[PDB]
Amino acid sequence: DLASLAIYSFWIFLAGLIYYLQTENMREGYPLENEDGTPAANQGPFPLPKPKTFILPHGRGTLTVPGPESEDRPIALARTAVSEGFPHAPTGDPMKDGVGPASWVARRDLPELDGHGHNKIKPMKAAAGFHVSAGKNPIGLPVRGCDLEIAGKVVDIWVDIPEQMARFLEVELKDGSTRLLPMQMVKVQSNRVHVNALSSDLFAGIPTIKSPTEVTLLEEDKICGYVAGGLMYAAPKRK
Amino acid sequence: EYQNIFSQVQVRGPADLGMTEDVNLANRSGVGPFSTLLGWFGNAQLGPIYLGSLGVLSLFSGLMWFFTIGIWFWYQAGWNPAVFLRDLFFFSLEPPAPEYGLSFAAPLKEGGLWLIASFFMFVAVWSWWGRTYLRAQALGMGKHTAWAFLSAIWLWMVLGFIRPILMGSWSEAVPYGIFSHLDWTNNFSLVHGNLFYNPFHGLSIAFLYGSALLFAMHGATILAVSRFGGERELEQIADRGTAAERAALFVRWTMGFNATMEGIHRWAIWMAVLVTLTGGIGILLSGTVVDNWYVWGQNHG
Amino acid sequence: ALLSFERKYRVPGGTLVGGNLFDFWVGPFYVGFFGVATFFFAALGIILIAWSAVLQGTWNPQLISVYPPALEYGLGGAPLAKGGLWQIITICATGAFVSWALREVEICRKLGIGYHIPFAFAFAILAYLTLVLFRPVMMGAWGYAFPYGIWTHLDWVSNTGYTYGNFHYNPAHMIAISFFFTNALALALHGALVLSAANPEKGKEMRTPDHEDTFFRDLVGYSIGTLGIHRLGLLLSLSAVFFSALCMIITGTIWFDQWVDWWQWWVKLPWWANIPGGING
Ligand code: BCL
Ligand code: BCL
Ligand code: BCL
Ligand SMILES: CC[C@H]1c2cc3[nH]c4c(c3C)C(=O)[C@H](C(=O)OC)c4c3nc(cc4[nH]c(cc(n2)[C@@H]1C)c(C(C)=O)c4C)[C@@H](C)[C@@H]3CCC(=O)OC/C=C(\C)CCC[C@H](C)CCC[C@H](C)CCCC(C)C
Ligand SMILES: COC(C)(C)C/C=C/C(C)=C/C=C/C(C)=C/C=C/C(C)=C/C=C\C=C(C)\C=C\C=C(/C)CC/C=C(\C)CCC=C(C)C
Ligand SMILES: CCCCCCCCCCCC[N+](C)(C)[O-]
Ligand SMILES: CCCCCCCCCCCC[N+](C)(C)[O-]
Ligand SMILES: CCCCCCCCCCCC[N+](C)(C)[O-]
Ligand SMILES: [Cl-]
Ligand SMILES: [Fe+3]
Repeated sequence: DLASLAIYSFWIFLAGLIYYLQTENMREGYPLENEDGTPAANQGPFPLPKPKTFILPHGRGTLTVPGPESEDRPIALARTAVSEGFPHAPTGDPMKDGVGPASWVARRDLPELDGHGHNKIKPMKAAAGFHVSAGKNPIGLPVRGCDLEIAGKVVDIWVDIPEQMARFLEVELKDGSTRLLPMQMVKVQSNRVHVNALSSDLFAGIPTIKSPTEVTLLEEDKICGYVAGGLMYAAPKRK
Repeated sequence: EYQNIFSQVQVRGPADLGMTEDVNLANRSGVGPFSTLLGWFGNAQLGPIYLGSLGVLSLFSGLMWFFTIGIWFWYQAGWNPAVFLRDLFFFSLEPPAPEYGLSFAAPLKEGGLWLIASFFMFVAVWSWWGRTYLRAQALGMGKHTAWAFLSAIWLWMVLGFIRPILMGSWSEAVPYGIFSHLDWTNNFSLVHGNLFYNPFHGLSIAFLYGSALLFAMHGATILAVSRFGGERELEQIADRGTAAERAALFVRWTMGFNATMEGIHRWAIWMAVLVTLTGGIGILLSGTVVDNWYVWGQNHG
Repeated sequence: ALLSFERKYRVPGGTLVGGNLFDFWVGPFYVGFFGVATFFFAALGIILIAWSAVLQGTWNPQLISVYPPALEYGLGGAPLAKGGLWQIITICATGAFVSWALREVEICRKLGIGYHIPFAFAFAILAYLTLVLFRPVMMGAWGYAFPYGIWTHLDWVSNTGYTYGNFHYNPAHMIAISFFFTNALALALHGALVLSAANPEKGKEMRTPDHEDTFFRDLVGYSIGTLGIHRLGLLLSLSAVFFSALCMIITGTIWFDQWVDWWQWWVKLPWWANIPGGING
């Protein structure tokens, strides 16, 4: 009868759908590797999908996925065991080397652009006429680390022009240079900005930007990575 | 430790008039006010809205549906405002009785006002559908939103149009009433031998529960990786960052699944559309092909 | 095996218990202490369900059903064959769920990400514990809990519902349904919008979040934004399950009559209670 045919057709449809969905979610990170970086024998049940090509706007070329995958950076890690499936110990400073929760990806060393081809993120001093509209204005507040030492002061907000939101605080250090801090890793309080991830002495180590009025996707990753990694790696100095 | 559910600081710039592409700018309004209240959770800007021909047709048509019901609710309240507010949930615009079949010949006071209201609702939804398609075309975007919305239209069309026609009377349709449409829903299940035995109803539920599981996980994840600009999903698709890598690895280490930044949005659209897709098939087959889901379930077929 | 990018993330640390003792992977799966706890509690609970199937005299998955103790046992222990297995399995299921959440916490710490996912999951665990623990303890017997079986748990929903008339009339249930419906509408739109931008008309460049904001402003005059939709999704879905738990914690406890009759508080308010005509006059 009709209902049995409908329900049976449906399960065949759903099985094709799940196949399609599984292979669509293999377009990044395949093929699988052994810990030594050689291709793994067992790639799983589904095969790699046929490549697809994104045409990036503003003349920035094309991406093809799946496509050739390399880290394009050295990984300062060593095996802790003689068999598959154990942790890899940092061989240096994991904060400096960009491993574990301090990891960054070699994204394009260009800034993300808005729909008009202008830099997406600018310091508020260069964005007419962006202002703080609500909440405490953090500009001028001292910045405290998790060791409860003062590390610097806020000298600007870097705003997303098209989405109208704060993304980074620009912080002046004791030596007069600045760093970006991600907005999602600070507590704006009435009389200070508190940073749990970093102790005062790790602020100088935040990766710097090559130009002072723009930040690139690569720089965002190095900065965000470094600050997140402090949760694990600066735990000795947190109170 | 800040969680990123509400913004700590709002910033505001000049009103954003939006991208142009092939949009007829003659048909965009001016910007509305900026809500600081809204701006704690998302964007502060209201407007501009686009209103061309289909917009006004849909808006006029949809208000006529809304007013047609309300005129009938006032009539039932004997025009007393105290009785209108007391009995609001209990009023109902009922379809024509079974006698009148699929005829447009029923009197206003016994189903004609229902048909009028339904006509206005029909125009309102379909014009709004063309509008979701055309607004996407003007911006050169995929038609994903229009095709996903059709899934919702499928169940609404089954309930009020396609099924009443196959059964041979408008009496089988849904009344316009708060408590009365609830009673209809409960009544429907009893008359068809309990929908829990309808395998399509079972799947519909699986997808509804799964829509909640998936948006819970997806939202939670993007907030968990917003410290690496994770909500910037398009640039993470074009150029995988540590946000996409950490999101992928959470899923892999937890339950051995693969998830790409693009791929999770394919899971999302399908989990959702399959709710009303399977739903409408389950309702279509009820009383047309299957009297009684208990009895069907005993034979399996 | 590893994703191309995975090795740099597989560092030591993040565990809540055991230091480096369980700090390893089996294929893609992180283990940790709560991986071991999850396996123990799951294996034990599956053993006990098989034992339940023996006693009942059926291996069919569509028939196996593990029932709570009958009402006359109240909140006491019960013989295995008559509700005691349900009791031990419920402890096992609770242990497996909480272990799974704390394991997600360990994974979050190693990856240096927020704890939003295990937090979101804690609401599903809350809903489960409402049905099998909080409501039954407040009502005075384990027997008010639902049975573990595919079709029998649906009978329990149907019977529990219709004890209070048409359960649609539970006002917390109306709110919960609204959040479920709205969640699914929002998930459809979010998926469609991101895919419409990444996958534009043939031969065209990828769109921008500006196009996404613009499309929604054009359509409905407001756009919540790329951060806002993720906040909204988390909130709609968490709210759906909060009001779900609430609608059942109040049913059988503060309210045990027909739910439709509850709505007479509104109708019998003194100022319109006696005015004739309408439906209730
Ligand atoms: C939530 C309110 C009610 C309830 C009301 C309903 C109604 C109404 C329906 C279901 C249906 C289902 N319910 Mg139920 N159900 C309840 C509580 C539960 C609990 C629990 C709390 O432990 C579980 C595990 C289930 C599981 C199930 C599935 C068998 C089925 C589809 C679920 C789904 O797709 O979700 C979304 C989750 C996903 C998509 C992720 C995948 C989850 C998989 C499918 C779960 C497999 C569970 C397995 C069969 C149980 C054995 C596991 C043991 C380790 C051996 N329900 C409570 C008591 N449930 C539907 C059905 O058709 O069943 C007859 C249905 O119509
Ligand atoms: C006693 C009642 C019966 C029962 C009788 C029914 C009946 C009858 C139906 C369902 C349906 C469903 N049931 Mg049931 N159901 C029961 C018990 C359950 C239980 C449970 C016990 O836990 C659950 C979880 C469900 C869950 C569900 C859903 C999966 C499904 C509806 C999906 C949906 O999104 O529709 C909501 C979405 C829509 C209705 C589409 C609307 C789209 C239109 C175009 C929007 C127009 C808006 C308009 C213009 C107004 C504008 C508003 C303003 C602008 C804001 N049922 C019991 C057994 N159930 C439906 C289904 O699919 O069945 C298979 C259905 O018809
Ligand atoms: C005839 C029946 C009555 C009715 C009686 C009831 C009763 C009784 C209940 C509901 C409940 C609900 N009803 Mg009702 N309800 C009716 C009609 C409806 C209709 C409709 C369209 O008519 C809708 C849309 C709903 C919707 C709903 C939801 C608000 C709610 C279920 C969701 C939930 O609690 O998730 C919560 C989610 C869970 C409990 C799942 C938790 C998952 C756990 C933590 C993990 C499981 C892991 C698993 C074992 C792993 C699987 C193995 C792996 C594969 C390895 N009802 C009719 C009128 N309804 C229920 C509720 O609110 O419960 C609190 C409830 O008890
Ligand atoms: C709160 C919003 C929604 C939500 C969210 C949510 N669910 C989640 C998460 C989140 C955020 C996770 O992080 C977690 C996950 O990893 O997802 C892949 C998960 C998860 N939600 C799941 C299921 C699930 N969620 C549901 C619901 C919901 N989850 C809500 C609607 C439902 C419904 C609606 O029924 C189900 C079935 C899993 C896929 C996973 C949790 C897996 C887990 O806890 O594993 C440990 C336990 C085992 C491996 C099994 C042990 C089995 C027992 C010892 C014996 C059996 C006892 C059981 C009572 C039998 C009853 C069966 C009968 C009723 C048929
Ligand atoms: C305060 O007073 C004012 C004046 C402001 C008015 C107030 C109005 C009020 C209070 C209105 C309230 C309205 C309510 C409560 C409405 C509720 C509606 C509900 C719950 C709807 C539920 C389901 C509806 C469905 C499924 C309808 C489906 C309809 C169709 C598929 C259309 C079918 C079309 C038909 C039959 C005719 C088509 C004709 C031709 C020729 C093709
Ligand atoms: C869902 C749309 C509406 C959301 C509005 C919620 C307002 C929240 C206000 C937060 C208060 C500000 N604070 C103290 C967190 O900085
Ligand atoms: C979510 C619903 C939001 C609807 C808000 C619509 C804003 C429209 C802007 C009104 C301004 C009109 N005008 C002609 C003065 O520019
Ligand atoms: C997007 C695909 C996700 C897969 C979800 C599948 C859930 C299985 C539902 C089992 C219910 C089957 N039943 C009893 C209705 O026939
Ligand atoms: Cl909440
Ligand atoms: Fe997203």
